[PDB]
Amino acid sequence: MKRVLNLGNLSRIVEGDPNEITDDEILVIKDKIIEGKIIDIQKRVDGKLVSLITEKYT
Amino acid sequence: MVISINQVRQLYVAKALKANTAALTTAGDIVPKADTAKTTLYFQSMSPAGIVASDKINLKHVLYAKATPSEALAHKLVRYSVTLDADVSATPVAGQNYILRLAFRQYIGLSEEDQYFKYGEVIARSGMTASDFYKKMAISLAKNLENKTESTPLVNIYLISAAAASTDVPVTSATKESDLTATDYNQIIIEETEQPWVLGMMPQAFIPFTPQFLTITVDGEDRLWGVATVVTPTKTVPDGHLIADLEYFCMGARGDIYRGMGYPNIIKTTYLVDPGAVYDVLDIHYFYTGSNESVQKSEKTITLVAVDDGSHTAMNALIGAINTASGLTIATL
Repeated sequence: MKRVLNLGNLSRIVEGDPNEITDDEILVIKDKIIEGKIIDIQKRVDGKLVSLITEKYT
Repeated sequence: MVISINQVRQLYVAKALKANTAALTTAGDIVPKADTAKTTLYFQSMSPAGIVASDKINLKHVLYAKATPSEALAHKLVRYSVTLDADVSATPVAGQNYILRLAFRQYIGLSEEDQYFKYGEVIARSGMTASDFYKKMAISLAKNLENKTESTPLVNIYLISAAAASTDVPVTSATKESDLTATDYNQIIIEETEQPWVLGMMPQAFIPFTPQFLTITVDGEDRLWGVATVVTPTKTVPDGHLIADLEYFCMGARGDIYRGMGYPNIIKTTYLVDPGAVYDVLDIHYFYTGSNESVQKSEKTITLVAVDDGSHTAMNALIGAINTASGLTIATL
């Protein structure tokens, strides 16, 4: 057990508009219908804002 | 209800129209009197204490004469419509304090520097549909507004089911969620109130309000969660109290101006306006000029009030008789 990233790279975990998320920062999309849950973690790669969570099916 | 006068204003009530002065029996009977020519106009008004008569109008010196339809004096209660802002979100976001701020102007004072604020609070939960939010928001408003120990009644809260869309359902501090059972509550309505009124003491007045919203944190930014719309009202004040306070004031130009001040040592004045009815108003303006050096005018206003049956029947009868006896052409209602 140890920390996952230096706090410098964790201070750039933000909550905002997908259109203003550049690199050197990760995006979190909070859920509305559910209070504490999250919807997706996102990271831009080539202008597109892709997810870091692998899709899981039945 | 003190008003401004162009050197004077007098009031006479027309509870019934007569043909001659030999028929003035009841304490509201009136009749217009004028010469066989058209040189002077005056009214024989039956008072509760005998016949009287207005000042004499020189028809060469009549400035303006016009009636009102009794609906130009009704005050429509300012109605609002609160709603969730679809742009932000068409539903509440769990974990956010959906506060509402009712800003009141013309609180106890009479200026607008005299302000007063009343709040509502709804902390949203997961799965809180919109109807439940409006319900809980309306109730929080009622509770915070009408605490049994709150002197002035400020606003009336309402709710509208999307099924009806017209029949607003009330929400009092005695109301309970159990009483509000529907699930398609579309919006929250807020409306003015007829403040208390006392003849000669407490004039007809209202407290203006505007629903102001507080910020919530939607996806990343602080944004207002609602919409304060000014919808067309559906309720009026029937003008009865304005005329009563008008008579109260305009009968001091014709009598006791103290109206109760030195209490045991007063004169008792009777009033013929029924506050609770609705009146249509006739108003005449004119002046008096003197001779060689006394050319200065003294403008005057003689005011009449009749009862509006909805068709302006009585006031039309007045205007007919006045025009027949004076040659004027006061336009009917």
